Amino acid sequence: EKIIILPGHSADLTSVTFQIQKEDHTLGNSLRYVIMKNPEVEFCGYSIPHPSEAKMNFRIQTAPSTTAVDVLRKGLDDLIDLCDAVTEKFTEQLP
Amino acid sequence: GKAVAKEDRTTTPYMTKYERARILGTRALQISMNAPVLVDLEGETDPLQIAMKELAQKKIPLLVRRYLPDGSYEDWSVAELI
Amino acid sequence: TSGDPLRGLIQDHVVMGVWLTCKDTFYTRDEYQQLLFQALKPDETGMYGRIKTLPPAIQRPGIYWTGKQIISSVLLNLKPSDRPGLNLKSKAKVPGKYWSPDSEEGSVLFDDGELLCGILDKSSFGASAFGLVHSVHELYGPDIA
Amino acid sequence: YSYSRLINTNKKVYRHVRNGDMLILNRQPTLHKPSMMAHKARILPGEK
Amino acid sequence: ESVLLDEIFTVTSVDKQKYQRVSRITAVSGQNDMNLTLDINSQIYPLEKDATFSLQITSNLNSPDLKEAADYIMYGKVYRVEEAKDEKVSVYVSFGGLLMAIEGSHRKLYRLSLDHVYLLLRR
Repeated sequence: EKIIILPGHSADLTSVTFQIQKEDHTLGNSLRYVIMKNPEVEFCGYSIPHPSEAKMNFRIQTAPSTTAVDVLRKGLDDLIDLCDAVTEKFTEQLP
Repeated sequence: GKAVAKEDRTTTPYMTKYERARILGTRALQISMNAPVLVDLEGETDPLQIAMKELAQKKIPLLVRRYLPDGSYEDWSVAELI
Repeated sequence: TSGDPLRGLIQDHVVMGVWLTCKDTFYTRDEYQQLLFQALKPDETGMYGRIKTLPPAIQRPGIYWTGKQIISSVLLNLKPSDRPGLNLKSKAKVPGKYWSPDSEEGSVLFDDGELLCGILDKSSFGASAFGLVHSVHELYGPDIA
Repeated sequence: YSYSRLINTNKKVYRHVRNGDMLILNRQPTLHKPSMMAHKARILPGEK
Repeated sequence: ESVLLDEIFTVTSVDKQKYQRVSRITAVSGQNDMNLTLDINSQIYPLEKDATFSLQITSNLNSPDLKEAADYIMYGKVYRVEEAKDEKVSVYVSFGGLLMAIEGSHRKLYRLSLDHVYLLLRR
């Protein structure tokens, strides 16, 4: 189970708490820094319940305009786009 | 000995700090041993906290006896205590 | 033995609490959100749905929160559903003259559950009476303390 | 025998401890009552 | 319009003690019957001595006054108001640590309350 909805989710699916499995800040901090770049996010903060396990409780609260799943979707996509831009540029640098 | 009449009861009308503890203890015990619950569950699984939900509404049987050192004793329904 | 509380925070917590609480602090939206969530972690505790924050103390030329706003925020997050916010004034451990001659910090003062002035220290939170946490214990029930 | 209260008993499952369990903590020597208290259980993975 | 201050002020002193960040300043002005001492972010909104001011404290920050005016905006609750020695009042507004103390003659300063502030500073 990669990413799961925790039972603290809002009825409106506006405040859901993604629990990413087998992961740490390596993806977390990048994810949040990307997400905070979304105007439709009212809240974005990650933590770790305990390092011994590899679980990262994630948090998304947003305006009632759009729910959290689409938010996380687009945030991931934008991050991937960042990866591609970085890769393209660097690769172009050397021959 | 004697049972103190309900009319004249000098024991504190307050649920003592110890009385809540023992009461919830046995109510958990009953409920865990397949006793009828007088409060709707909310998906609750721990047989014990269920008794918390029961006390929070004071919908609970099992009156208590307060023994005076003389030899008398009061019989306080849980609904009657504060 | 006496009413003095003994459980509470220790060297590292009192230290960085002193540092952060000092009015010279500032936070962008990123830091404020990350820190507030980091302290809350409600899921591991449960019982809570969504996180509420406060407006930034300053807005222009840029939004910035202060640590004192942060303490107020967390204090708000645990405010019992219907229990009036906390109002209190009590001396800090660090004497006021350390910050400045006639320094205003001196003693923590804050009403309705919002940190107004003064910096927290061992006397505010920790094995100390009539700090912040002791009044918490008295008012919002022990479990919230 | 003819002592039928056993019809009302249940099967008792001995179960492990979990995240809601109350287990006593203590320390020797235990002078005053806050030297022995009750704690909630949370099971951590990894460490021993 | 729920404006509670409009007086123009001029800086009298700045410090800048133990803090690289926000510095207290006293900019008492008017006809010396309006004495102002607060803290200001001397890194993002720097100020110097004898700097002219445009200070206003509204109740709700809902106006184009926001966009046009108020080059520097704070927020906080006023926790203390007193009248001492005279029919002259002194107000202590916290802005989450960042304090402010103003002394006015019970007027130009009479509408004040014990609510938040939304301080507005334009040079």
